[PDB]
Amino acid sequence: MKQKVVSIGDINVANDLPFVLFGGMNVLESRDLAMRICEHYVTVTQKLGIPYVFKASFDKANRSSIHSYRGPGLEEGMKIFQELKQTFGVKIITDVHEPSQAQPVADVVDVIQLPAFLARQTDLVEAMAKTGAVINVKKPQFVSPGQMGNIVDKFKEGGNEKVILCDRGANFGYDNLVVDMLGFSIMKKVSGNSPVIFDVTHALQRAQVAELARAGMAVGLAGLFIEAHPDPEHAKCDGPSALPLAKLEPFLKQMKAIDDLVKGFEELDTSK
Amino acid sequence: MKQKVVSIGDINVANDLPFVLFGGMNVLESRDLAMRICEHYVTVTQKLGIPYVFKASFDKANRSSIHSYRGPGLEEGMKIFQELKQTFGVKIITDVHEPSQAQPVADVVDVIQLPAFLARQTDLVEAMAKTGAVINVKKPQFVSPGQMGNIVDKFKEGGNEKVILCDRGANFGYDNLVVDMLGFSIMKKVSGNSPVIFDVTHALQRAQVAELARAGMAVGLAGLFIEAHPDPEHAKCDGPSALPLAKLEPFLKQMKAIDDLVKGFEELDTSK
Amino acid sequence: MKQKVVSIGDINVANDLPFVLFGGMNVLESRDLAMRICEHYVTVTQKLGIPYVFKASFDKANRSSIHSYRGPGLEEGMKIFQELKQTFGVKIITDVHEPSQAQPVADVVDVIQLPAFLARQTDLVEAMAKTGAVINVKKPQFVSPGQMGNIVDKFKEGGNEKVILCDRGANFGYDNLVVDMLGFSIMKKVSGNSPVIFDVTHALQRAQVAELARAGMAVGLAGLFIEAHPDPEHAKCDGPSALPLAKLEPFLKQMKAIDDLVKGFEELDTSK
Amino acid sequence: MKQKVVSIGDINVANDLPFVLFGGMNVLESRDLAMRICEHYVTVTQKLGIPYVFKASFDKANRSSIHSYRGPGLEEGMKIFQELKQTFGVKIITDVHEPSQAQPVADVVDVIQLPAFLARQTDLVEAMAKTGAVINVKKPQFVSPGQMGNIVDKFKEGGNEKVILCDRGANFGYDNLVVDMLGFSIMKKVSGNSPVIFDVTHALQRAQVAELARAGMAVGLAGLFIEAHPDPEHAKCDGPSALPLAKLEPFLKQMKAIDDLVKGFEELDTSK
Repeated sequence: MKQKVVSIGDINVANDLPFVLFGGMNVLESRDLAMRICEHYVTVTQKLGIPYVFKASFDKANRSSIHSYRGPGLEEGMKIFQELKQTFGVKIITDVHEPSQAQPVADVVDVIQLPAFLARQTDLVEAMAKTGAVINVKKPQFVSPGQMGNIVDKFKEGGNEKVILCDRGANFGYDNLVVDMLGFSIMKKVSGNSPVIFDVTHALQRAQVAELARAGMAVGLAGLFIEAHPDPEHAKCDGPSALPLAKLEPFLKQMKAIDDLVKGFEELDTSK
Repeated sequence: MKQKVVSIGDINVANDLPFVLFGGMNVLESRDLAMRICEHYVTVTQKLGIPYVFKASFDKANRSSIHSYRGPGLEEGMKIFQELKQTFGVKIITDVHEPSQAQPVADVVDVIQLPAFLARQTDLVEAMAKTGAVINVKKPQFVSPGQMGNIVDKFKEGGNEKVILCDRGANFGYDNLVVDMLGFSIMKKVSGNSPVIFDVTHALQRAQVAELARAGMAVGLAGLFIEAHPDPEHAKCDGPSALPLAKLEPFLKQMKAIDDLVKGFEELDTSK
Repeated sequence: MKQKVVSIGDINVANDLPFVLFGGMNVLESRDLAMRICEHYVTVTQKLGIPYVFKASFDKANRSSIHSYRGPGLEEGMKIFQELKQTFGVKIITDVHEPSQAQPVADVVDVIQLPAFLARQTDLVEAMAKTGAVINVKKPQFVSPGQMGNIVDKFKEGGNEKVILCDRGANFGYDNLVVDMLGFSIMKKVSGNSPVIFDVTHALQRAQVAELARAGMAVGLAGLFIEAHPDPEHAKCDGPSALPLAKLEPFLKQMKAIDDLVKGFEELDTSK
Repeated sequence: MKQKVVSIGDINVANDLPFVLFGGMNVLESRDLAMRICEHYVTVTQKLGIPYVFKASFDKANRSSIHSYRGPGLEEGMKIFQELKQTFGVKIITDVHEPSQAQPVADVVDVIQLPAFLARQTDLVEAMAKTGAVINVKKPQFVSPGQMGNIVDKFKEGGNEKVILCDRGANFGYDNLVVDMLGFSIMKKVSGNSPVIFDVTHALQRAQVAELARAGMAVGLAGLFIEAHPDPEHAKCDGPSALPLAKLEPFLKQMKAIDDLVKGFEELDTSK
């Protein structure tokens, strides 16, 4: 059984291919920051030899208080990815929230993204189904790994057949998430074997980002989604749990050593 | 400690007042159906003596397949509640999904409603925060009962201080919901004691709608949300689990006998 | 469909009969305490009109530190229930832990009890299966409500067909319990409709013992298990959460008003 | 921070040392089977270079029906490990259930074992606390990873300071288990850094035994517990999910490649 490949330009994402990193930051605070962050990634990846798709959000739909930092905005956010593309030559992956934002961003960026909270939103999906651009469905925390068929189906119909599934853990009691390492295969299966990626930073609402990233990779994955910040501490807020830039490399060496050791194993059948 | 009252016209919703029923149907299939359903409710309530707010959806945002029954639509759906208002003289409660639908419906209906999937959507909330109409926040299944403060806060700010909290269970493992009967007080507390209601039919993804409705009511609640259909069987699909019209009355007698017996108990303190 | 009755002397426990209280204390600290506690129960029940089966533990198998208060012991504990029986004329319900303690206690007490931790212990069950005395199986927190068939089966075989099922909640994430109010019927069903009782104090690892007891009773139950202490505060430790003696009555009035209102309802079918 | 070592004869178990396999079978059906199984392990380990502690149960306390295969028995079971020791020269690890079985087995075998169901059993623990032999505490499914302090404490007191912690997943809703890969560090921590091992076969109530074993090992563990059977199919029953003997080797190559790649990584700090 072969894996479905979903190519993002020259990059080919797929469950049996070496993992692709969809690194980056959470929100686009300031280009001086984006630029620095994305600068460090590019360098680290390039050096270690890892495909990459810088990720960042230009909009914040579910923030605290109305009087909060919405975000650059779609019209000002998009202009930033512009500069980063030229200056660095990397792919941009961003999340849309309203059915109208679909097409605009589709041009500007390589891989768009569907938020879990909305995963189940026909109008927004169909609008993304149009564009035809690479789709990344974030697996909602309140949905089992085997329900990811209808989501991919609802995209096939929309004329879009380039989809990646992102897992970020599941609810474990109140205010808590646990990642089911068995959920990754159950997702490959029901999705025609589409690419499955692990959003480690977002599955961790710590000095834990590593042990948890190793377990994910050892399973064998198409990719890995993560976020980092120059100063996690002071800047700490809530939602995800960013990785410390200065640790990117020794952390990515961890993955490769795993993603390679495992990515080249003789198929095993514990089934019989 | 007194309870916050949120009046919907002549109706006053509140945790220590007799429960209000927000009955109705799931979607607005056809007026000949709406009319029949709402006809049976009105009669049954009126007879037994229960405040009531017919409920129905004119739009379906998260349905299966793009080629499915979207719904009447906002422009054709609203015209229906019109006729039902005059013909019956009951309150209308409906759910909006896009920040623009806010105001239109605000006029047409008494109590609007915020979907859980979007509960965390500032733009849509703020747009609902404007209208100033009575708000009903559906407690997401992936959020603990004590997180319902920020939601009510984000509404106060929007200039809207008329809010009801609706509980519909919490994730219990994969593809399953359990209702925490302790969640109701933890919600009254963090919400300035705003009204809390139980969506029994939606907390049941059966011959169970009753035993589960009794436990909810015995706790003591501001209200109760439910849905019924003339023929649950054949029409069965998915999402909620409608009540059989023909059983409304013997089921509502159950509640009153509970909601009254409990609603008039001498405050008890097991605390000390 | 009629309910299986399990009579404890002159007392008949059963799902459609008025609820039986299996009140009491946690451990047998001192007779001066047992006597006081059991004195207050007897009086309160007798007065309100409720069957009763004083409960207490003479042994503590899973306590903290080896250097802790084991408990009176089986040989000294049993002597206490002796005095209480004569002085008060009430039934005694206690838990055994080792296959040998079975018979001794069987004489001394009316209703024995099987701990959840051991629920799955053939030797201990079979030893209890012998005695022939009334059995009370505590539903383990890590076992679904529909697995309670094998336990009752494994008792039928042992020649014992007098069994009650006690529910005390289920694991909800780490260090937490939620009570599934739907679990009670699923238990009646698979157990030939044997009596089902709710251990409210033990399902609460508060000023919550009441709201949670009302929901349980409103479902409709054969009985109710609870524990109380003169001074919950200072004495507070861990395991259960005792009720304040001084609140027994106003709390039991709550139940009767529920257990009676519900226990005499016209059978309802939300099924069709 | 160094790890606590717990040596079983010439074998040293510890979180930063290469993983130790505690392979074997579930129950001791027949020596012709034990011998075959243990024969295949010994050979495979010896060849690949892995410490090993054959495991098997001589007693079945929580089986179905009283009329089931109890097991060889303590007096006949122990005689078997005898023969296997001489014939193969491997360590024996077995589980005891009654406070009296403690010492007898302590002689006969290298590493004893405490069942989760009883994890919280002072008398049985203290009896095991005596013997002084290597202890293996099975982490109950209904207990969080940070509660494993009291268990190790209750053993220190008993005069026994040679303990290993075994994780086999946690309850995820009804009748289901999920393994929290973050639970392993939280266990090292509260246990003075005692050895932590993963019972993969028992955390799986499949063709999944592998992907799940890789994630566990990639975290970094002191050991790994597993069970295999010549013919998993036909023999299938319930409790665990045995590995197919014929797949031991290609499955253990998987682990070593992981346990070695990870066991020799430059300590990383994602903390800051």
